[PDB]
Amino acid sequence: DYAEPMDA
Amino acid sequence: SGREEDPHEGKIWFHGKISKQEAYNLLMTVGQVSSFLVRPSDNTPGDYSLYFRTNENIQRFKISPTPNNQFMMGGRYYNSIGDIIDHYRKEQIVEGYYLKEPVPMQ
Repeated sequence: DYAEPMDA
Repeated sequence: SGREEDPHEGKIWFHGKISKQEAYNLLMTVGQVSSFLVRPSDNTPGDYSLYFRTNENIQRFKISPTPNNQFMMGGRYYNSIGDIIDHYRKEQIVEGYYLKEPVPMQ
């Protein structure tokens, strides 16, 4: 799938 | 040209005509750690995918348009993909990492 950024 | 281009065509970091494997290989050869590029989404029409190289891997992030001229990534909203890139040059995108250099369209 997709990663989530650190500030998600 | 007589074409109506993707609104991001001509931006240094935008690759409209490559595969996901080509994105990987470009980031590992032309790119360096913290390099990045953007492609149209393979699986969701109208979305975009931001690829980012860490020390050990490539991460893929979804960018999705809103109905009102904005873009969503990580649950936050931005007026343009350029604004997303500005944001993550100054705020960490992955713990320990910022966006540095684009992989230029080849």
